[PDB]
Amino acid sequence: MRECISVHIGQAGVQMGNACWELYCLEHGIQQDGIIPDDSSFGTFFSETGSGKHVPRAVFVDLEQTVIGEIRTGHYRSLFHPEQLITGKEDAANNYARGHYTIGKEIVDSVLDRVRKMADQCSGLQGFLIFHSFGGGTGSGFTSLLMERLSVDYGKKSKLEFSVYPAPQISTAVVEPYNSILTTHTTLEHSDCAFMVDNEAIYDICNRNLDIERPTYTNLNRLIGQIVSSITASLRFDGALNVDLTEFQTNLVPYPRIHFPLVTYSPIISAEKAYHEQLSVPEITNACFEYSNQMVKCDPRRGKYMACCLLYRGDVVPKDVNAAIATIKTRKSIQFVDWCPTGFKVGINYQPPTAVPGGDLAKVQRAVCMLSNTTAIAEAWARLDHKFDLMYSKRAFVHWYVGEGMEEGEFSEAREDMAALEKDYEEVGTES
Amino acid sequence: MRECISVHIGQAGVQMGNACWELYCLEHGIQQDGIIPDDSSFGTFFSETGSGKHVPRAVFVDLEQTVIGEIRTGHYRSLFHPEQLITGKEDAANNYARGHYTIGKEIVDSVLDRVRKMADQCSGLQGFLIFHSFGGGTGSGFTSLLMERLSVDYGKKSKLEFSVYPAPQISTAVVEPYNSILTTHTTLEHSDCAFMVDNEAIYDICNRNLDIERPTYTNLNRLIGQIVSSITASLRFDGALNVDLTEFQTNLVPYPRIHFPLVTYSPIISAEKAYHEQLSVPEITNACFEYSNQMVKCDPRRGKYMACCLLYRGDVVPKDVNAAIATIKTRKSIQFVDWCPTGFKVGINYQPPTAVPGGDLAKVQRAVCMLSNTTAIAEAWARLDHKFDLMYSKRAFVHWYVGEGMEEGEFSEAREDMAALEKDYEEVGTES
Amino acid sequence: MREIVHLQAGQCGNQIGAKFWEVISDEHGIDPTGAYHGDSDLQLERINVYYNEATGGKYVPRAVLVDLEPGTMDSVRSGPFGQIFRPDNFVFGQSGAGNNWAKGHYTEGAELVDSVLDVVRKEAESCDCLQGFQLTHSLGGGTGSGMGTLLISKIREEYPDRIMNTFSVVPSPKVSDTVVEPYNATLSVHQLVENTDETYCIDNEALYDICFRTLKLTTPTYGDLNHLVSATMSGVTTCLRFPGQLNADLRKLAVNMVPFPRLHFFMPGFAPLTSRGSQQYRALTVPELTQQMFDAKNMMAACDPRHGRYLTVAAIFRGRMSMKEVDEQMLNVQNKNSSYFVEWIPNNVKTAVCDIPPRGLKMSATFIGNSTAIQELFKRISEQFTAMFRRKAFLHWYTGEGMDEMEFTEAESNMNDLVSEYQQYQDATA
Amino acid sequence: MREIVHLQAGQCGNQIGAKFWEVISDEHGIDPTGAYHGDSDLQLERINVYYNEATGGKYVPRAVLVDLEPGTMDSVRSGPFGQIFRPDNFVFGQSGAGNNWAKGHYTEGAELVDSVLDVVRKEAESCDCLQGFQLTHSLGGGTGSGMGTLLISKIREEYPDRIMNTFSVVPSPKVSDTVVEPYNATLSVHQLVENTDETYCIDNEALYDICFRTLKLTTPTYGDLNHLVSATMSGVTTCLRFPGQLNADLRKLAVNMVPFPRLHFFMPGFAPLTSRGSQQYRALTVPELTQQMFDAKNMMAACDPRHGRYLTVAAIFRGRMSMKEVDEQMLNVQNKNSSYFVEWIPNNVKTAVCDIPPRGLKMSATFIGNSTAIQELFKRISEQFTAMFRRKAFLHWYTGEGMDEMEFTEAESNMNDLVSEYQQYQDATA
Ligand SMILES: Nc1nc2c(ncn2[C@@H]2O[C@H](COP(=O)(O)OP(=O)(O)OP(=O)(O)O)[C@@H](O)[C@H]2O)c(=O)[nH]1
Ligand SMILES: Nc1nc2c(ncn2[C@@H]2O[C@H](COP(=O)(O)OP(=O)(O)OP(=O)(O)O)[C@@H](O)[C@H]2O)c(=O)[nH]1
Ligand SMILES: Nc1nc2c(ncn2[C@@H]2O[C@H](COP(=O)(O)OP(=O)(O)O)[C@@H](O)[C@H]2O)c(=O)[nH]1
Ligand SMILES: Nc1nc2c(ncn2[C@@H]2O[C@H](COP(=O)(O)OP(=O)(O)O)[C@@H](O)[C@H]2O)c(=O)[nH]1
Ligand SMILES: [Mg+2]
Ligand SMILES: [Mg+2]
Repeated sequence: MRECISVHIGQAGVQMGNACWELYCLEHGIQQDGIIPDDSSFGTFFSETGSGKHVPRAVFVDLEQTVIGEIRTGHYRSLFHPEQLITGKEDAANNYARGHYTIGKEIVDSVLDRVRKMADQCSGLQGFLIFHSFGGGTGSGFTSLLMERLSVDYGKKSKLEFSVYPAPQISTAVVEPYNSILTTHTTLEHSDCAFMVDNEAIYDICNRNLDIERPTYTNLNRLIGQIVSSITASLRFDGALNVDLTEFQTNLVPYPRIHFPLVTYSPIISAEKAYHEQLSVPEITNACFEYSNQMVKCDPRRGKYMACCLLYRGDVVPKDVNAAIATIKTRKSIQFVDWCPTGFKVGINYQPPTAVPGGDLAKVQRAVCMLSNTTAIAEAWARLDHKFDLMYSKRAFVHWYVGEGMEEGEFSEAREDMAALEKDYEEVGTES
Repeated sequence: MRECISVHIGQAGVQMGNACWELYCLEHGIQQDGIIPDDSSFGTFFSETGSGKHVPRAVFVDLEQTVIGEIRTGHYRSLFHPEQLITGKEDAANNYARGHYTIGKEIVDSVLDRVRKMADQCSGLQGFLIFHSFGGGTGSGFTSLLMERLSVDYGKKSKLEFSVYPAPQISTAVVEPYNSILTTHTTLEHSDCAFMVDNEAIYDICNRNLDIERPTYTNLNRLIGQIVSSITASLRFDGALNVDLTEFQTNLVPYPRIHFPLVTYSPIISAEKAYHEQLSVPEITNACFEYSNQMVKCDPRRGKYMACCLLYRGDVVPKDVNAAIATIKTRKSIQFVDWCPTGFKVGINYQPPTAVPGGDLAKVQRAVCMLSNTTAIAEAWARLDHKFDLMYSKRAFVHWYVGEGMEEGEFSEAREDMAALEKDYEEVGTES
Repeated sequence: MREIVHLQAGQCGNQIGAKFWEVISDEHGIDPTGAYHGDSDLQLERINVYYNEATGGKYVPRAVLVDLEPGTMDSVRSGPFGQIFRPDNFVFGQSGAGNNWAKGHYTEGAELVDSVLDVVRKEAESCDCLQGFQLTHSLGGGTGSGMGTLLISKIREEYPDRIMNTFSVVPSPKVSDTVVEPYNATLSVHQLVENTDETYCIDNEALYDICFRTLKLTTPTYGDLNHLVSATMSGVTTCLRFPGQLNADLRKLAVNMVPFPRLHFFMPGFAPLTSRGSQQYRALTVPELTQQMFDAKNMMAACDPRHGRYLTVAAIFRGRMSMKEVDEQMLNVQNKNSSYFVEWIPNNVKTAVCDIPPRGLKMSATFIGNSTAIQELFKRISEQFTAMFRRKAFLHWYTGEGMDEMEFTEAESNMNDLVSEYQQYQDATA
Repeated sequence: MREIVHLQAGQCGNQIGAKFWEVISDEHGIDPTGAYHGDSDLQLERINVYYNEATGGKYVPRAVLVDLEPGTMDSVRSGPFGQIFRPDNFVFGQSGAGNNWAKGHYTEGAELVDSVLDVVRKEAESCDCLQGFQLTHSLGGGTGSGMGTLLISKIREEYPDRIMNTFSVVPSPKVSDTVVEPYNATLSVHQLVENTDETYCIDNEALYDICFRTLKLTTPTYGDLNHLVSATMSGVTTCLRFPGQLNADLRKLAVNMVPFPRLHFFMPGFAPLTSRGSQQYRALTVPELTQQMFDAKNMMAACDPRHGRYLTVAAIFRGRMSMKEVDEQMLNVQNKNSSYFVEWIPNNVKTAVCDIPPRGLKMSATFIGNSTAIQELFKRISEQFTAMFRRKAFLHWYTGEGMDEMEFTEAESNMNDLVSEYQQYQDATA
């Protein structure tokens, strides 16, 4: 009855999608194909056919064809609908203009068609889950192009997006500040709630708690895969206090332009050291509010919380959650904003987290994913804006963007909008 | 009790006939000869003899003897009556005049005799199915010569014809515009309903949905063969809502001179990609009204529909058809003409479509063939008329036509008639 | 049915003709003795197009070999596939033409043409359905230019409705094999523009470039060139002899390739053509065959199509192919080179696909082009003719056989009209 | 898709090119005869980037070999992997350039460039999606400097939107292989700054130090140096041919490596590079590969990065690695050497990680650097040019072929502008 349309754009989203759909297949008993050997649970993400083939309700799009071609040759080759896997001719070359103006104009009309064919096949539409990179290229340009198309064809339907936010120090491309701001400008009015994750932060977690000194991108994607499963667990599985995708909007978004919650997953613990831990509800819940465990390298205590969603799993007693949150409320270090006395949204689900074979996480009994909207993120946007100002003062790389359909005026408009956003964060952080 | 006399004229019609009679033989269990090894179904197309030989009720005629000679040497050599296969001495040389005035005058009296011998052997006459090419030669001249003879000897009996309409860009002959208009002038008053197909459009379908990059003429003919089977399925097989050949006339022809429906066949899907599709009634029905799936390269949305015949097959529930058509009626993009509130004719048949061994189509459970009369086709006639004007302004090839029995006056009369037809299309496209 | 009667003329025609029948017999499985030893049965179904049957399986070409001297025919019958011909068809005189059109046409062949027609009519009357006559000759000599044009006039007067096609070797611009080429060519053209439906113009100079550039042939004999000419001669008559997806009769080409009566001069081509060392570097697919067919460096005529526009074009493919590739590739050429195609003709390509390719090749394709750029050939001849005629260069040899200076002026005037006509229809509407 | 067309030029380019295809064929499993005999199937998935397929499994390089003399090409086809090339692509003249830019560009190659483009266009039109053109040449000679720059101008005028990348061997400061290097180099640079997107500058002197210091090679032949150049040429085009965690298209590098249009001159590098006796003393891990990549003694260009600042840097890793190590090590270099990096660019490193390393190496990494220190190379050339040009040292050889003294002044002025521009952007904000 419930459904979610997953669009995976770019290399980061596509590669993250493989981790996600490797986990959804595991949790639902699927066999790496559409076959379930000899139920209303899997219906949320998988469409069914008379032959017994369960087809993912996802669209893989990339102007580059290398990463999606790997899927067509990998273990999940027979899973996805061949037309869902859409590949372009040439990549965006880490340029926002190419993804949005030049190349995206030759693929958007094709991907939106498959979204149309998927939307009308659903008994009831619930929202969108968009996976993309904030660094640039297809994840910045094409996502903005596709997001605006959805906001017109599907309007008020929920549109959630998961983004790999640029790290403070680590960086893999030279023009990320240009692309990051440009996509932010064109997605504030078309996105309901965007969840942020940073490569640098998860590297620290994978080395600070998981005892692994050689994290790859595969390890990070699996950690991200668990978060999305926790978010969508309510639709997939029964629970004591269910939370829907449309609930995240009004719970975490106080104002339309401030919709960037952080992300956290508490029991990120190695198998060996899990034998010396109780892993009770109070300790995992307290772990969420520690800076050392956040998935985005932004210290929460630099600002005030304004919305927190605790999504529990497994053997969790609501009495423990009630007490656990109350003691957190008592602490003076964890400072919420004055205008939000009602700051916590609680979701409890009975299905425990499933460990992907060959993974690193332990066989945890109970897990909690925290989605916190904090004013501290304004500092990260300030850092990102500062990088843009330096490069743009010299017009460091503008000739590339201007030469592929874009105009100089967009740089001024894009940055001015971000300045307003930073100012908006200041207003919300003060009372009376 | 029911019957159909099939006349296959020219190379296109004859070659299309092989695909058609290879499929009728399959659907009725025949063994590539008249033999059925150890029923009122096959009687529509096949006559029976005491020996157990089922003889096709078709006439193969061609002034050229190469293509029909191939039939006399092929696998179906023993199927057709030897006198049904009529071959001339010399071809029409892609000239309308030769097919109609010079050579056709030495073969029409022979083919019409076999039509006479077939008509009087039928318990009840239902109509004619004429297969020919619009490009020129025998398909333009001889068809007009034969059509007028039938309109006199058989009068009010139905006369349906299937034509390979010239493509917008692709073209295999230089004088198609001359021949196309000349046959159109002499067939408007003698034809009840002509179904159009284009080589270019089916090439796109065979490469856009069927995953085949090397379509031959054999592939196209098999696609055309399915359409005719869907049209004639009601006579051959039982169904929930049967449609007769005489019903197409009043349902699709609002005015006597506008009788050129388009053609569509929805589940043109490869075997591999059929495993990821539900292929339910709503999706196949919606596929018919998409420009990407039309068998004639004329965009329906450039004009207004005025008559649609949906011929379903296989496991189809009439409730699904009722809902499926209703939602289509709701869409504002699919614009029917004002004067036709009653725009749909529905035919449901229980017999599913049979896949020819060695073919490309999947083993589809249910299929729908849509016959749509749309004002958009007027643009195609306008393009065709434009080509005629350019060549005729210089008298590009008139000396060939004038030298073989034709006269200059026919070019003026023929084009003036088409101008009226284009004007007639404009009148029907406006209300009040 | 649809029989073709082959008519030789002169040294050039007989030399090409002998190679032509070597090629035709090869694809029909006929041994030099006349017996059939082919594998496929399709090559025997339509064998009546070129051959007449005799007792014991002997198949006799429907060919007439004629020349004013005995030498070239004597070479033909002595060479391979020389005994296949019927002896009665060797209609020859004793005193040859000295490369003057007047002698072969008015004086020497005039007393021999009557005998030639006695064999042409006998061959023609033996056909179930006569399609046309096939003449191989050269415009630069006396016998082929003179006697050949005399036969064309006689047959066209006796068979008005049958299609007459000629394969003429045209004088080259770069260098000559005969001092009186302009006189022979201009007079011969005066008869072709009126009494033939399609003439395939070819010049030896162009074939040398093909051998030098593409085939990379370092010792090109005249037998090598005749093979190229034979290939295109066979290609234009495959739909009559073998089945195919989309057939194209000789008349089917004429209607699509001849808009106006007098613009019926074609420049042929063939593909694939590759050297022995470069064969392992080719895909040998439809996309590349069509790529070189329209190349100006692969046509057997000197005139460059780039200097004018194509009125019409024909591509007779052979071998099993994807009709989608043919239609798309032909359209692709049309779109890219729209400047090279006459605009008042919406479609400028006629496609024919035969199922059976030539021996040794999976795929093959013959190119035929009616281009306004062919006026360069005719105008070049006119300049050479007027320079000689301006001061009576050699007329005493022609006027001594019975010709008159009035005839020379008429021939020149008609040639100029043809060149002008080609230029008129090279401009767009209005 | 994303095909690359390789274009040789001169003796240096052909010599390097021959080694380049030996390396490329090795990692794609292509035998010298053109057949494929590799183990992994990933090396055949994207083989269309450099090769065209032929019947029987023959794969033909999409390479054009051109020089004004036949000798170097004759050596290429005779040497190993010489028969793999298509013979038609050997477009060569007879009279060579005498190491003067004027002859190769204006006089000798001007009449041969038209033929070269006839092969470039044919190769280009056969691509499903053309990405760019790859040119290998030398700036110190006539053919590579003159004829190569002529082709760059022609292609950039004919393919404006395709990426043009050049691998140019630059004159060394220490010693010369040609007296007229300053004239050839300055004129060639005047064309590169305007008609190419990324030029990889390399000098033979720097490669000698690499062989002497790191490889400890005591008998370095020119084949040894070409291997180093081939390695970096292959590295910059691995994401197009093999999968990886973080891909980097050629254009993906240009955007990240070219802030301003004219500052697109790079100095490459490679790692690991160790001698045979010192291999058992290395850990061969990411931390040490990045340690020598940024070393000034491991770059194939003479200019020391310590004398200027890096505008941008790219590190294309190959082999399975920990992305954490790459990100941390790149950041570590950024932090320690913050004085060496332009401040108004917040991040100066672009990282690409390909999964499949080169044959015989578990790990590999290619270094690309756009440094303001490269102005030392250009300014040194300018000093040599002005000294010769100040008293008409050799202009009669260049002006005798059609050049003018005005062109020399224009070339010098443009070079000075480029050197000044590099200095402008070496200073901090405000
Ligand atoms: N977590 C995670 N992040 C990735 C992964 N792959 C790439 N990224 C991030 O993606 C960012 C850059 O965007 P890309 O996805 O690489 O580029 P793109 O979306 O393919 O767009 P193009 O430039 O046109 O190729 C980098 O900064 C990486 O941090 C991955 O597998 N996992
Ligand atoms: N759909 C389809 N069209 C065909 C086929 N064969 C020929 N045609 C069409 O027929 C058109 C030309 O008319 P033809 O049928 O080839 O000629 P004809 O009817 O045999 O008359 P003649 O010229 O005397 O041979 C071409 O433009 C083709 O588009 C076929 O097998 N399938
Ligand atoms: N391909 C070919 N061309 C020939 C041959 N013999 C003569 N020619 C050409 O014919 C022309 C000479 O005319 P020719 O036929 O010998 O004079 P004729 O005997 O009076 O017809 C020249 O252009 C020659 O190139 C031959 O054996 N093969
Ligand atoms: N690696 C290598 N470099 C060469 C070779 N031949 C010439 N060079 C370099 O090319 C430059 C000389 O230019 P050159 O190519 O000979 O002049 P050109 O023939 O006009 O292009 C010098 O810098 C040489 O170091 C060679 O065989 N191998
Ligand atoms: Mg990418
Ligand atoms: Mg025919």
